[PDB]
Formats: sequence, C-alpha cells, structure tokens
Amino acid sequence: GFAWWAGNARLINLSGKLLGAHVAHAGLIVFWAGAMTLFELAHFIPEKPMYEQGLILIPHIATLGWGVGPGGEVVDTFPFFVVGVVHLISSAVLGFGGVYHAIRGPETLEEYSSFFGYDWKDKNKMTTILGFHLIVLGIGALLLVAKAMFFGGLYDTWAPGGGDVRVITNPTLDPRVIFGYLLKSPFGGEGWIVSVNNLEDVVGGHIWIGLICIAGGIWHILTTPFGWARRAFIWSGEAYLSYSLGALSMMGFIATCFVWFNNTVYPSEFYGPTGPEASQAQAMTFLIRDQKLGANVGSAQGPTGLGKYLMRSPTGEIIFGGETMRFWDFRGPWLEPLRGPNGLDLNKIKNDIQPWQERRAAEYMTHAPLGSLNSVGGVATEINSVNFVSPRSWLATSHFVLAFFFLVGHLWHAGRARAAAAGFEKGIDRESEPVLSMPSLD
Amino acid sequence: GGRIPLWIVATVAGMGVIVIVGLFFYGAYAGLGSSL
Amino acid sequence: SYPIFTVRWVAVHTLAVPTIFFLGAIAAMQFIQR
Amino acid sequence: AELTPEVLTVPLNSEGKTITLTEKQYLEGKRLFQYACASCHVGGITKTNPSLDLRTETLALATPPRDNIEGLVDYMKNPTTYDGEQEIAEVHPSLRSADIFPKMRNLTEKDLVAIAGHILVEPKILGDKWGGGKVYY
Amino acid sequence: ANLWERFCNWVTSTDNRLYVGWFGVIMIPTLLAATICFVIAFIAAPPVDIDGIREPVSGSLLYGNNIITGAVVPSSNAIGLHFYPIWEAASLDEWLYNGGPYQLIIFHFLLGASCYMGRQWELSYRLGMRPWICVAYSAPLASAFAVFLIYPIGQGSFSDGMPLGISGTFNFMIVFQAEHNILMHPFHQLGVAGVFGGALFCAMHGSLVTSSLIRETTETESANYGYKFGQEEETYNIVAAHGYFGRLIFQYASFNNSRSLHFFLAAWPVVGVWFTALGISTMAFNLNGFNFNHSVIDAKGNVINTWADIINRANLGMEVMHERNAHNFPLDLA
Amino acid sequence: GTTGERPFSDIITSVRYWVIHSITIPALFIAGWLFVSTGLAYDVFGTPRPDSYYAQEQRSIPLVTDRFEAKQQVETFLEQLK
Amino acid sequence: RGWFDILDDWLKRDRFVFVGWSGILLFPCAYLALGGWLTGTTFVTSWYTHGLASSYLEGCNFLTVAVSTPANSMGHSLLLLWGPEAQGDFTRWCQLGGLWTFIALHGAFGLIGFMLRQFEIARLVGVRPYNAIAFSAPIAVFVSVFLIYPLGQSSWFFAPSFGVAAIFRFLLFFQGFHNWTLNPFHMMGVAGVLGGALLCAIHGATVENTLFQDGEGASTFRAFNPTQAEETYSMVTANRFWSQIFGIAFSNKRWLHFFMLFVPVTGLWMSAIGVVGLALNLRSYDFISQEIRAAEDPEFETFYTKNLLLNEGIRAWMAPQDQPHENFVFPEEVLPRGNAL
Ligand code: CLA
Ligand code: CLA
Ligand code: CLA
Ligand code: CLA
Ligand code: CLA
Ligand code: HEC
Ligand SMILES: CC1=C(/C=C/C(C)=C/C=C/C(C)=C/C=C/C=C(C)/C=C/C=C(C)/C=C/C2=C(C)CCCC2(C)C)C(C)(C)CCC1
Ligand SMILES: CC1=C(/C=C/C(C)=C/C=C/C(C)=C/C=C/C=C(C)/C=C/C=C(C)/C=C/C2=C(C)CCCC2(C)C)C(C)(C)CCC1
Ligand SMILES: CC1=C(/C=C/C(C)=C/C=C/C(C)=C/C=C/C=C(C)/C=C/C=C(C)/C=C/C2=C(C)CCCC2(C)C)C(C)(C)CCC1
Ligand code: OEY
Ligand SMILES: [Cl-]
Ligand SMILES: [Cl-]
Ligand SMILES: [Fe+2]
Repeated sequence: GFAWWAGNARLINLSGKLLGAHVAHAGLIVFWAGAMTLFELAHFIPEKPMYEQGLILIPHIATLGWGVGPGGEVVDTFPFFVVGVVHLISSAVLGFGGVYHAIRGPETLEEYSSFFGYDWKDKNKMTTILGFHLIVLGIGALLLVAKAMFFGGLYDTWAPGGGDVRVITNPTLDPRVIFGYLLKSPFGGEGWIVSVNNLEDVVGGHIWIGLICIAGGIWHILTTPFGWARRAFIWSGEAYLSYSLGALSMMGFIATCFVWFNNTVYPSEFYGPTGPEASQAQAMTFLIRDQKLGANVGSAQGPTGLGKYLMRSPTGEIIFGGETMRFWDFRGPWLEPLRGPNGLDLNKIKNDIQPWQERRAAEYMTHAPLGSLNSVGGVATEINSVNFVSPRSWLATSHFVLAFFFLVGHLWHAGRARAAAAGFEKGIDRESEPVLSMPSLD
Repeated sequence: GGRIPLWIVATVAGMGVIVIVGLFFYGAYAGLGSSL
Repeated sequence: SYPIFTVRWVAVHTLAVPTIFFLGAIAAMQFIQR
Repeated sequence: AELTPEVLTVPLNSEGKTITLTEKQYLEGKRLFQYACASCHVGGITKTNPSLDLRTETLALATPPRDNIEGLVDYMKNPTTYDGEQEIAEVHPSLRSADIFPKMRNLTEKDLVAIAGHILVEPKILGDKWGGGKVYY
Repeated sequence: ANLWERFCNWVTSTDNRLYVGWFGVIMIPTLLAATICFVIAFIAAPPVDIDGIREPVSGSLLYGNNIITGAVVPSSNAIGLHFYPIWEAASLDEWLYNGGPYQLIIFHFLLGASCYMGRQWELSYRLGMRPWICVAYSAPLASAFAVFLIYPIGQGSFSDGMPLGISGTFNFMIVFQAEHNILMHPFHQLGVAGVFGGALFCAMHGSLVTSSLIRETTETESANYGYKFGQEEETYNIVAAHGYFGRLIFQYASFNNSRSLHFFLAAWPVVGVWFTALGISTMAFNLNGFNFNHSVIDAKGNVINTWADIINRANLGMEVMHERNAHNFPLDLA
Repeated sequence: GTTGERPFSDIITSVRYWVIHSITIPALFIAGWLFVSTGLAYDVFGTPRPDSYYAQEQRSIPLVTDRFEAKQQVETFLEQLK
Repeated sequence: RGWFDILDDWLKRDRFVFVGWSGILLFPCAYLALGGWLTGTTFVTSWYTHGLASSYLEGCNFLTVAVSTPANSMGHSLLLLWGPEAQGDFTRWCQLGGLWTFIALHGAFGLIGFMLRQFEIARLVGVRPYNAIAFSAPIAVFVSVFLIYPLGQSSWFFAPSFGVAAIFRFLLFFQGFHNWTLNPFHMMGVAGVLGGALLCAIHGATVENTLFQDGEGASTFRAFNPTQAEETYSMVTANRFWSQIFGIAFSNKRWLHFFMLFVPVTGLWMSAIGVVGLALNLRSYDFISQEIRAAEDPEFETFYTKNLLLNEGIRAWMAPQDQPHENFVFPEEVLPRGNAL
C-alpha cells in the first residue's frame, strides 16, 4: 500500500526483484569508479600536482603504489587506465545481472531455491548471509595486506628521501599497538584511529581485521542469536537497513576526519597539505625568510609578549607561534627532521633547514585547503585568478553531508521499524488510543 | 485533447530547461563575467 | 466547447511571452566577449 | 577603454628598444602566469615574501633591472635575489630548476615572452591594484 | 516483581509527570551539569584567554558585563582541540583562565541534547505514536553541533566555536562572514528560505485556521472557548479556508488535504535548517561561499565592480580587524 | 471544482496547441536573441558596452553628481568617449 | 442595476484567477514592479549611480544583478519619468535610477492591492479577515525598510537595492554603521522569525506523528477527507507527549493557531520599529558604561568591544567604494588593521 514516492518499499518482500535492485545499484558504483577514473586520466597533466587538478580517484590509486615513484612523481599512467577500464567493463556485468533479476528474473527466490531465498524474520538465515559477507570483507582487507607485502608495496610519504613506494616486511602484529589506537582519545594530540602514522600499523591492522572478519563470518554462519539479542532488536528488513544506515553514518563521519587530518594514508603529495599542515608551513616559511635576513627567531618577542616565531605548548614543547599554536600536534615528513626531544630544535633551525624543506613549506602554504564553491583558491577575500579547491575540502565536505543524511536515514528507518513492528506506524487506532486508557498526569 | 502523451511533453520541456540553464553556467566561465 | 481567450489566457501570456523573449536575450548574452 | 597597442607596448630591454605584443600574446601571458605563478603572485604581490612585488617600479630597481622583457625572461631562467647577489633557482621556479619545479618543464621561449609581457602590461591597466594587495581589491 | 524490573518500570513509566526513559538517564545529569556550570560561569567566571595570546576577555556579569554583552568564553587557542577537563589542570584558577568551563558546558549539553532527541523517539514509542518528531528536532540539533563541535574540529580549535552569549554570537557571525563569505553560500541562502518561509507559513496557517473558526461563542468571550480539549469535531472549516486561499492565489496552489499541508509545514523549515547546518559544517572545511571578486572586467581589463566586490570591501574590514593581536603572518589560514 | 476554462493538461497535450506554439516560442526566443546581438538593448537602456565604461586613460567613475543637470552630466561623459 | 453593479458582477465572477475591485490596483502594479525588476537586472547598469555593473547584459549573474538605487544627488526625488531629472527621456531615466523608485512605488501600491484582495475575497467567501491582518507585517517591513529608512537619510541611495548581493551589502552596512545586531527591536524580530519557523516545524511534525489510523495503507495522506467532521490527529495524545517531553503543551487548537499568527507577525512589526529608529541614526550603538570603563581600563575587553573594532573595520574599508559621491580618500596609513592582516 505504498505511494509511488515510497515505491522501492514495495520490494521489501520480493527477494528476486530486490536482488536485481542491489546488483544494478552495485553496477552504478562500479560504473562511476571506472568512468571517473578515465575522466580524471583524460584530464590528468603529469607536470602539475594531483591536487591542482581536481583528482580524487587517481590519488587513491597512487597511494596503493601504482604509477608513482620517488616523491610521488607519476612514472606510468597505464595502471590508472587499467583500473578505470576494468571497473567500467565489470559494471556491464553487474548491470546485466541487475536488470535481469529486476525485470525478467524470478520475482521471489524462496520457491526457486531454499539457499538463496530468505525471510527477514529468519534470524538464522539472516546471520548466515551476514557471515558470508563478513568473510568477503575479511578477504577484502587481506588483499590490502597482499598488495603491501607481496605485490609491490604502498606509497610511503614517510620514507627517506622524499617518500617512495615501499614493501612492508614487518607489519605490526602487537595487539597493544593495534588496539591501542582504538582506545586513544579522539581529542587533540591523540586523535583516535586517525593518528595512524606508519604503514606497518596500517597493514597490521588489516591482518587483524581480516582475521576478525573471517572468524566472525564463520561464527555467524555456525550460530543463531542468543536470547538476549533476540529480545534487544527488531527483526525486520527495515530494522536491518536502519542498522546499516547508522553504521555508514558513523563511518562517513570518521572518513571525513581521516582525510582532513591524516597525511599518511592520504599523502599530502597527492591530496594537498592538511589545514594544520598548511598553517604550520606558513609559520615555517616566514621563520626561514626572516632568519635569512638576520632575525634571531629564538629570541624574537611578538606583540602579545609570546614569541613571534616560536613559543611553548601548554606541556612545554617548542612549537610554531601565531595562531598556528593550535596546530602543534601536526606531524609531517618535511618538518620532523627539525624536531628534537623538546620539540622544534633551535639549533637545527639555525643550521639544518634544507632547500627542499623551504620549497615544500612555500608550496603547502600557497595550497592551504581554503577555496570558494566556484573554485577560487584561498581565503574568501581573495580576488579571482587561482582555480583551486583542495581534494581534502571536497572529500571532507561531501562525506560530512552524506554521513549526516544517513544518520537522518537511520533515525527515520529505526523509528518506523519499531512502530511497524508494534503495529502503529499507520496511526493511532481511534477505538484503542493508549493515552485514553492512561490516568491523567494531574 | 490527449493526442500527445503528457510524459513526453514533460520529458522534452525537461531537457529544454537543462539546456538553457547549462548554457547559463557555461557562460559563467566564458566571456563576460568569467574574470578572464 | 471551452472558450479559447479568457482572463486566464491573458494572465498566462502576459507572463509567458516576455519570459521567452528575455530567455533568448539572456542566451545570446553568454556569447559576448569583452 | 580597450586593449590598444599603446598599452601593449612594453620595453624589450634597458637600451630603450620596445616591443608591441598582441592581444593573443597578452591573454596567453595571463593564462600562463595563472598556470605557473599566481599561486604565489596573484595580483602582483608575493604571498611568500610580501616585501617583493611585481610592480614595475619595483622591477626597475632590481639588480639586473627586471622592468623589461629581457630581464624578465632571464629571471625565469636564472632567478637571483633583488641585489642579484645570489642565484635562487632552488627555491624559485625557473627553467634552470625545472627538475624540481615541474610546471616549468613545458614552457617554451615564446611562453616566457608572454608571461613577461603580461607582467609589464598589467600595471598599465590596473594601476595601484597590481602589487598593491587587499587595500586595493 | 524484581528490583531491577521495578526500576526499569519507573524509568519507562508513562505516568511520570515528566518522562524519564533510558535516554533521560543520560540527559538529566548531563544537562544539569551543563546548566549549573553555565549559570555560575555567566555570573562569576573570571576573564578567559580565548585566543591564547594572554589577552583575557571578560564574559561574566560580576566582571563588568550586562546580559547582552556577557558570555561564557571559548577555551584557549593554546589548547586547540585538546580535551581539557578539570582534572587536567593544576588548579581551578588555571582551568578558569584557560576557558575550561566552555568545554565542560558544551560537551555535556551536546550529549544531553542528543539524548533529548532520543527521548522524543522513546516516549513516542511508549504512547503508540508515529516516531518522527525527533527527525524534526535533528535540524536544530545538527545546527548546534555545527557551531559548537564541527566548526572547531575543521578549524582546529574550540576557541573558534561559538561563544555562549548574545554578543559572542554576533562576533562569531561577523568573523564567519569575513572568512567564509557565508551570505554568498547556497546552503545559508536555503536556511534563510527555510526560516523566512517557516515564519511565513506559520503566519499563513495560523491565519487561515483562525479565519475559518466556526461560530461557537458570543462576542463577549474569547473565541478560544469554542474549542474543548479532546472534542472529536474539528473546530474550523477547512473547505472555507481552502475556498479563500485557492481564490486568493488559484485553486491548485492550495491544500485541501490537512495531512499534506501539515507535512509541508514540517518539511520546509526542517529541510532548510538541515542545509544551513550543513553549510556551517562544510565551511568548517573551508569550502566557502561563491567568490565573484573581480569577475567583471572591461574590454581593457579594468575591473568593473559589482555588489559582490562591495561585500568584499566589508569582508576585508572584518578580516583585518578581528583578533587584531593574534596574527603574526599575512594569511589567516584558520 | 472547476470554473469553466479549458484544463491545461488538455491544452499542452493538444496537437493544435503545439502547432501554434512551436512557432511562437522560437520566434520569441529569436527576437530576444536579436535584441541583444544587434546591440539594440545597449542603446535602448543606456548600458555601457565593454569598451565604454571608461575613456582610455581614465579610472574615474562618471558618477552623476547633480540632480537637475544630471541628464546633461551623463551626456557630457558619453561625449568624452566619441 | 446600472453600470457600477454590472461591473461589480464581472469583477467578482468565479474564474481561475479572481480579479475583484482590488484587482484593478493589484494587477497592474504587481506586474510593473515584477517587470521593472526583471528588465533592470537583465539590461540596466548601475554605472552612473553607483559605479557598479548590475545586469545580465554586463556580465553579472543571478546573485550579483540588482536594480540599484538612484544616485545620492537625486535626494528623495520621486524620479518620475516625466519629471525634471529625466525629462521624459527613457534612457536617462534608466541611467539615473528611475527604475528603482518605479519598483518601490508600484510595489508599495501592489502590496496595498494584495491586502485589499485578501479583504475582498474574505468578505465574498464569508470568512474572518485574519489573513489580511497577518499580512500587515510584510507591509510594515517593506515601508519601513524601503521607504521610511531612506527618507530619514540623505537620499534613496541608502535604501536597499533590489538584488541578492545588494541586500547582502545592506545587511553588512547595518552592522558596521548602525550596530543593528545590538538592537533589541531586531532581536525581537529574530525571535519572531526563528520562533515562527520553530512553531511551523513543530506543529507540522506533531500532527503528522499523532495521526489517527483512518485507512490501511502506508501512505497516510489518502486517509483524509476535506469534508470529514473528525479531527485527523489526536490532540489528546499530542498534549500528553509534549507535556511529558517539554513540561507544557498546547491544549486549545484555537489558541495554538492564533499563537502561530501572533508570533511571526509581532516579531516583524518589532523589527520595523527598530528600522524606523535607524532612519534617524537612532541606533542602539553603544553601552555607555562599557565605554567609560574601557577608555580608562585598557585590560578591560568584552565581546561588545571586540564587535565595535569589527564595525570600525567595516566602515573604513567599505565606505570609499560604497559611498562614491563622498570622494573618500583613505591613504593606506589611516586604515584600521590588526597585526599582519
Ligand atoms: C538505483 C535506483 C533504483 C533501482 C535500482 C530501482 C529498482 C526497482 N524499482 Mg524503484 N525507484 C527509484 C529508483 C530505483 N528503483 C526512484 C528514484 C523512484 C522514484 C521515481 C522509484 C520508484 C519506484 C516505483 C514506484 C516502483 C519501483 C519498482 C522497482 C522495481 C521494479 C522495476 C520495474 O518493474 O520497472 C519496469 C520498468 C521498465 C521495464 C522500464 C525500463 C527499465 C530498465 C531496467 C532500464 C535499464 C536501462 C539500462 C541502460 C539498460 C542497460 C542493460 C545492459 C547492462 C544489458 C526495481 C527492482 C517497482 C516495484 O517495487 O515493483 C514491485 C515500483 O512499483 N521503483
Ligand atoms: C550477489 C549477487 C547475486 C546473487 C545473490 C545472485 C543469485 C542468483 N542468481 Mg544472479 N546474477 C548475478 C549476481 C547475483 N545472482 C550477476 C552479477 C549476474 C550477471 C552475470 C547474474 C545473472 C544471472 C542469470 C542469468 C541467472 C541468475 C540466477 C540466479 C540464481 C541461481 C544462480 C546459481 O545457480 O548460481 C550458479 C553458481 C555459480 C555459477 C557459482 C560459481 C562461482 C561464481 C559465479 C563466481 C564468483 C566470482 C567472484 C565472487 C565475483 C566476480 C569477480 C570480480 C570481483 C572481478 C540465484 C537466486 C538464475 C535464475 O534466477 O534463474 C531463474 C539465472 O538464470 N543470475
Ligand atoms: C557487520 C558486522 C557485524 C554485525 C552486524 C554483527 C551482528 C551481530 N553479532 Mg556479530 N561479530 C562480528 C561482526 C558483526 N556481528 C565479528 C567480526 C565478530 C568476531 C569478533 C562477531 C562476534 C560476535 C559474537 C561473539 C556474538 C555476536 C553477536 C551478534 C548479534 C548481536 C550483536 C550485538 O548485540 O551487538 C551489540 C553490542 C553490544 C551491546 C556491545 C558493544 C561493545 C562495543 C565494543 C562498545 C563500544 C562502543 C563505541 C561507541 C564504538 C567505538 C568502538 C570502541 C571499541 C572504540 C548480531 C546479529 C552475538 C550473538 O547473538 O551471536 C550469536 C554474540 O554473542 N557477534
Ligand atoms: C542505503 C540507503 C537507503 C535505502 C536502501 C533506503 C530505502 C528506502 N527508503 Mg530511506 N533514506 C535514506 C537511505 C536509504 N533509504 C536516507 C539517507 C534518508 C534521509 C535522506 C532516507 C529517508 C527516507 C524517507 C523520508 C523515506 C524513505 C523511504 C524508503 C523506502 C522507499 C524509498 C523510495 O521509494 O525512494 C524513492 C526515491 C525518490 C522519491 C527519489 C528521491 C530523490 C532525492 C531526494 C533527490 C536527491 C538528488 C541528489 C542530491 C542529486 C541532485 C542532482 C539533480 C540533477 C537531481 C525504501 C525502503 C520511505 C519509507 O519510509 O518507506 C518505507 C520514506 O518515506 N527514506
Ligand atoms: C492602477 C494602476 C497604477 C498605479 C496606481 C500607478 C501608480 C504610479 N505610477 Mg504607474 N503605470 C501604470 C499603472 C499604474 N501606475 C500603467 C498601466 C502603466 C503603463 C502604461 C504605468 C506606467 C508608469 C510609468 C512609465 C511611470 C509610472 C509612475 C507612477 C507613479 C506616478 C503616477 C502619477 O504621477 O500619476 C499622475 C496622474 C494621476 C494620479 C491620474 C489622476 C487622474 C485624475 C483623477 C483625473 C484628472 C483629469 C485629467 C487631468 C483631465 C484631462 C484634461 C484634458 C481633456 C486636456 C505612481 C506610483 C511613474 C513612476 O513610477 O515614477 C518613477 C513613471 O515614471 N507609471
Ligand atoms: C611564474 C613562472 C613566476 C614568475 C614569472 C615569477 N615568479 Fe616569483 N617569487 C617568489 C618569492 C618568494 C620571490 C622573492 C625572491 C627573493 O628575492 O628572495 C619571488 C620573486 C619573483 C620576482 C622578482 C620580483 C622583484 O620585485 O624583483 C619575479 C619577477 C618573479 N618572482 C616572477 C615566489 C614565487 C613562487 C612561490 C612558490 C612561485 C610559484 C613563483 N614565485 C612563480 C613565479
Ligand atoms: C531496474 C531499474 C532501474 C535501474 C537500472 C540500473 C541502475 C541499471 C544499471 C545498469 C548498468 C550499471 C549499466 C552498465 C553498463 C555499462 C556498459 C554497457 C559498459 C560498456 C563499456 C564499454 C563499451 C567500454 C569500452 C571502452 C574500452 C574497453 C576502453 C576505454 C574506452 C571505452 C570506454 C570506449 C531504474 C531505476 C533505471 C528504473 C527502474 C528499474
Ligand atoms: C584496520 C586498521 C586498524 C585497525 C582497526 C581495528 C582493529 C578496528 C576495530 C574496530 C571495532 C572493534 C569496532 C567495534 C565497534 C562496535 C560498535 C560500533 C558497537 C556499537 C553497539 C551498538 C550500536 C549497540 C546498541 C545497543 C545498545 C547500546 C543497547 C541495546 C540495544 C542496542 C544493541 C541497539 C588500525 C587503526 C590499527 C590501523 C589502520 C587500519
Ligand atoms: C519596466 C517598464 C515597463 C514594463 C516592463 C515589463 C512589464 C516587463 C516584463 C518583463 C518580464 C515579464 C520578464 C520575464 C522574464 C523572465 C525570465 C528571465 C525567466 C527566468 C527563468 C529562469 C531562468 C528559470 C529557470 C528555472 C530554474 C533555474 C530552476 C527551476 C526551473 C526554472 C525553469 C524555473 C514599461 C514598458 C511599462 C515601461 C516602464 C518600464
Ligand atoms: O577568524 Mn581568523 O581565522 Ca578562525 O582563527 Mn584565524 O583568525 Mn582566529 O581565532 Mn578565532 O578567528
Ligand atoms: Cl574578533
Ligand atoms: Cl599567525
Ligand atoms: Fe494546524
């Protein structure tokens, strides 16, 4: 009894048609990933930084070690091509299967086969489908391990000499590190799982999650929900969808912070500098310039009485001054050579800054992730000229929006699934209004 | 009375706007008003 | 049996006719170079 | 007002010879300056060293004088400090340093003339705005 | 008859004058903490080095503020996004100087408010209602998250979250316009449309229902006494109201289905305020309003100003002056 | 529910409707187009062309500064272009 | 049954667009105001009055086009096409800003027409005239902002110009010069607009989630009949809910819907009064106690003093370009500026 605008709710109990819808929808996702990569490649110019070019897919591929060499220089675009083509081709197959099951295929599965057919209230069947996909997901995570250890490695922004592609031979297995991250605070200087800053920990966590997902898939194939879970949840398709909505929302919020703060699995070489990074780089830039003119940056008092170039953090570390004091938790490969045990080392600042570090600071400062909707780069008072919005702003903003609506989608479908399950989603029964049988409040 | 199906009139009005509006966005990057 | 020309008829064309004229004017404008 | 050959006539060197660009060259120059230079020099300032702008009066007091096509073309090959006392190709884009500034790899000699031409024209059009900063936006 | 089952039964009781519920078990303490700390800080808190530059701003009534100027001031820029609970300070003296109460108040409040939204789902379930009033409240909730949490996360500091005070609010707006050109952002424009239209349709609907009240009273009594709580008969004539509105505009621009009308009322401001919360939340990552600065130039290349450039002149005056002692380098990157 | 005018759904799906309007709608669009492309719109309304905001060596607004001589003032500026 | 009653008959016939006697005033004025604005933003410059481009023809987009106000030199001239300024020359009329007064005045009489239309239709249909009454708030706002405010000032030049960005500039002007956010009459306007939007959303949501089950389908919209006598949602359950969530709830549907009229209408009336004061520069600019202390005590800083520095920046940085008739020349050294920026 749904209206056209709620028309896909007509599929709830048509498993063969609902299968075609998912598989056709999976084809669109594969299609876009293929089309968009090729579109990016056709536009790519290798002499420009990726992040002056509106690229978000090519950086995800470079980061896996394909096509790049030392310092993120693109050496070979053919891998990019291959990824686009293969996705694009594969979408026709998913497309084919989706429209077949959606139009011609059996409308319902449970008569054609007892294996593929399902009933949402069959808690056992449901947890078996769950277990199958968990095993898939665990295999997925191990592919990333396989790449990193056996098939060429991964791009490492922290490698010596500019960063470079590196095979990971000692992935971190120590659970105290791996789950250590999951118990770090999400606040500044800690940053929960977003602070992961080396490929050993990245690959080791994927070994773990791969094992955990396979273990859990086998667990869920072999078992049925215990009574306490039986009585805690709503067991319906719309309830299950609302659970996944909640989870995707949470993941979207996390990915937003990952791309905004993390410069390890989003190398700044490809994505542009982070906000903190660019801000730190501005202080570095003027520290350098002023010191070449003879300024003693260690002993320069700023207008506030705090140091103009260098000051202390609240726990004592020597950090960049000005408003960037907020960003002193920033860590990046162009800066760390200057850190000593107490923070920035004044003797290395006076003696050991290298031209490449001058270059990289000047470059990141002039590529801060600020820009207008119409891609005028920089603060909102800048004149037109520079056509630039960071990949990072594009990826962070889009995913905050998506993550938000999915939380709204979670609330919508969770509340409805509860009400439908108890039988009052279509409204209040006039002849049995619960408030009219309750005593008055006063 | 009903000789033209309404959905077709709707589809073709539809692209009619998409074209005029897309021209107007193209024009934001060409010529007057493009900053160039 | 309906009438063609009505008050409604006039209200509509009093808006629709200048609209298309302005749209053509505004379309031409996109090809003006400085 | 319009983009006349008077405004498109800029000095070629210090000897006083001059050269008239075309509107094609100017727009080519503006495009290439945007591609290669505006990230630091938008509107004729220098975001990473505001004390040195691209005003013609400033280029003229540079050593080698830089207020002419030749001086600008040489600067893009072998940039020096304002007193000319040191070469700075390792921290400033140039053809000498196109290994480390990859946007300079595909610039031809004629691209340089246009970039240089745009820099010398633009203050004739904008006035104080070129190199003046936000005060003049 | 078990002790826990009896507790569960009071928690979830529909007879409590105010509904507690499981979300209420978190909401009650967190909002109490935030309320009590707010009231005391607003009255007596000493000045706070909001911008980390050892330049304390006085926010409370006893330090020379009035109701309009007072505020609980954001925590120091020197803290950035670090967690600063009381037990992380050497003393309350230090916590107060560095803005500790702002953090205490907003974290408890965002929690309690989030639980406020859950509580609306929960009671709706206990009373046999449909469930989506909480979805309407997610619009203001999202907006508070944006100015108290999201925007500081993207800018790297709670010192740039919104102050808890009337004038502090205006300071946040002016600084925001200078750095994000928020007026020229479509998501703010939609928020204005959701909020102007919200007020519009509030007045419209209130006037249309009020216009078609059925005569039930004399002129010496409030017409309001023509309605008795819980009467089954509607108290106005929707066909008369549609007959007026459809003629004021034209027939098909008027609702005669009360359900579609009231759903319209819910949707328009909710959706507009989602967008404007999303606008704040996306300008938190510096994807700013449209920039048409110097977009029109003449045949020679002279700049021809538009109203957008004038806006920019205003924006620059806001830029150059804000936090006038806090910037040592020429770009305010965050 | 109806006031006697012919329903729109019935008109815009009618063949006679589209017979007339497949001429009138393009005719109007072309006319609008030509108002601009011929330059007539500039002249009717007084709008400067890209070449005529300023005289060549000039960056002063020709701002109207008198109330009753304002008409003559604008013409004084327009003649400072010819 | 002479001509006048025959004409009344025709004006009041039930047709797709009711005309009425009010239509004679409303329809020409509304249409000319609408047409003047579309004409001006498509084709007409603001070069001679403001030194701005402002039409599609000139390279502007939907956000930057405007029908701008006349030059400050026009004072409050009515700028009649046949008046002494334009002297019947259409082209000069356009270049001097005549289209602005054209739109303002015709809009004003169109607004009158519309409110008379609400009166007329309500008398014919037999309902009470509360929608007309509510519309007094938009009228008050419009005359106070577009007519009274510039009439207290030096010229129409300082009225709002009809344009998206031009109105944005009007907002910022009022902050920098009038400190309008500090004005309790505006604050009451804010609480009325935001209070209305809240009432709007909370009332629609409530009804939609206390619906009675009156049909069998998942679309609850089909289960309403406009001639049914029964209320379509439970006021009793709605009241319980809000009583237990918020502590208090509406219990009287008549009060509730009158309250929805009251809140936004009152809020707008209040902001209009504030704007009448600003006509005279009667601002809520300062708190004297705050300034006495701050001048004497240079460690004393509030959000109040911080916002006035911002106002001072706005004034100095926008005045020369926004008020070109004043020929303000502010050398670099006099512009107020924090460190570095
Ligand atoms: C990803 C988007 C998506 C997907 C996959 C689906 C899928 C589906 N919908 Mg939903 N729907 C959607 C969006 C989507 N919908 C939207 C946006 C709306 C709002 C308008 C609706 C409204 C809606 C309604 C109202 C109903 C559905 C129904 C259905 C199902 C039956 C379709 C049918 O009988 O069509 C028949 C249509 C055709 C035969 C026309 C041609 C369609 C084909 C598939 C186009 C494919 C084109 C492609 C280029 C071909 C390449 C093939 C190549 C690879 C070989 C189907 C599984 C129906 C349902 O639930 O049935 C119980 C139903 O009643 N949908
Ligand atoms: C997850 C998605 C999904 C699911 C659950 C189903 C499920 C089903 N399909 Mg559909 N189908 C799918 C995708 C899917 N299919 C795709 C992608 C296509 C296009 C190729 C089709 C085309 C299709 C047709 C043409 C027909 C079905 C039919 C059926 C039924 C029986 C199939 C059978 O006996 O398997 C046989 C088992 C095998 C062939 C197992 C061998 C291993 C598989 C095929 C390879 C797996 C590789 C890997 C996991 C994925 C690809 C790698 C890639 C990442 C590069 C069953 C209900 C039939 C039906 O309903 O008849 C009435 C039928 O006629 N399907
Ligand atoms: C897609 C993933 C997925 C999904 C949907 C499920 C779903 C389910 N699992 Mg399975 N499970 C999975 C993966 C998954 N599982 C994996 C990978 C494993 C292997 C480790 C298991 C191991 C497992 C066991 C051992 C059991 C289940 C059980 C269940 C059922 C009850 C779950 C429950 O009450 O959670 C609700 C969870 C809680 C009430 C506890 C929350 C504890 C977390 C860590 C608190 C932290 C919250 C914090 C805000 C989030 C940040 C994380 C933090 C650590 C940093 C349900 C069907 C139960 C069942 O009935 O099985 C038959 C059961 O006993 N699962
Ligand atoms: C995994 C994602 C997912 C899935 C599978 C569903 C599935 C479903 N939803 Mg939920 N939903 C989701 C996410 C999801 N939802 C999110 C994120 C939200 C919050 C936004 C909602 C909010 C929501 C509501 C409010 C309702 C549903 C309903 C439903 C059912 C019918 C929906 C339908 O027919 O759509 C039909 C599709 C349309 C009408 C098309 C909508 C078009 C969108 C709004 C425009 C977006 C344009 C985009 C930004 C790009 C702009 C570019 C331009 C060129 C177009 C179906 C069970 C209905 C329900 O309860 O039924 C049980 C219902 O009333 N959904
Ligand atoms: C009801 C419709 C209506 C209303 C109220 C207005 C109102 C107005 N118009 Mg608009 N106008 C209208 C329709 C309307 N107009 C139409 C239909 C057109 C298109 C043709 C225009 C075109 C238009 C232009 C082009 C201009 C106006 C202007 C004005 C303003 C000045 C009018 C004035 O001075 O009148 C003076 C005249 C009267 C008040 C008429 C009074 C008649 C009395 C009662 C009888 C007098 C007897 C007579 C003189 C005897 C004749 C003698 C003979 C035998 C020798 C005013 C706001 C001006 C404006 O906006 O300023 C910028 C302007 O320039 N109007
Ligand atoms: C695109 C190829 C260009 C061109 C044509 C120029 N630059 Fe730069 N520039 C930068 C810095 C920090 C300085 C000061 C150098 C110093 O003296 O230490 C300069 C200087 C110049 C000049 C000289 C100006 C003068 O008044 O003498 C010129 C003519 C010049 N540049 C031209 C910084 C940058 C960049 C930062 C990454 C980038 C990119 C460019 N410049 C690019 C270009
Ligand atoms: C059911 C349904 C639906 C859905 C649908 C879908 C969603 C579908 C999908 C499907 C798909 C998803 C599709 C895909 C396709 C694809 C294709 C068909 C492919 C092709 C390819 C090609 C051909 C390629 C080629 C190439 C190469 C190889 C190289 C490079 C170049 C090129 C590119 C050329 C709808 C809603 C509509 C409606 C209702 C029903
Ligand atoms: C990969 C990687 C890694 C790792 C990771 C990991 C290992 C993960 C983990 C994760 C996990 C481990 C997670 C978990 C989560 C959980 C959750 C999320 C839960 C939740 C729950 C809930 C949701 C509940 C609810 C409820 C309640 C509370 C009551 C009753 C009812 C219910 C059930 C509803 C690292 C970082 C090292 C590095 C990089 C990469
Ligand atoms: C002033 C004047 C006058 C008058 C005039 C007029 C009356 C005018 C008219 C005019 C007009 C009457 C105009 C029109 C135009 C229109 C237009 C220009 C339109 C636009 C459109 C659009 C662009 C849209 C689009 C869209 C979108 C975007 C989305 C949705 C869909 C649509 C389609 C809606 C006279 C002569 C008396 C004299 C005096 C002066
Ligand atoms: O706008 Mn301007 O940018 Ca965001 O930081 Mn840099 O200055 Mn300061 O502390 Mn509050 O405020
Ligand atoms: Cl400030
Ligand atoms: Cl700084
Ligand atoms: Fe109502």
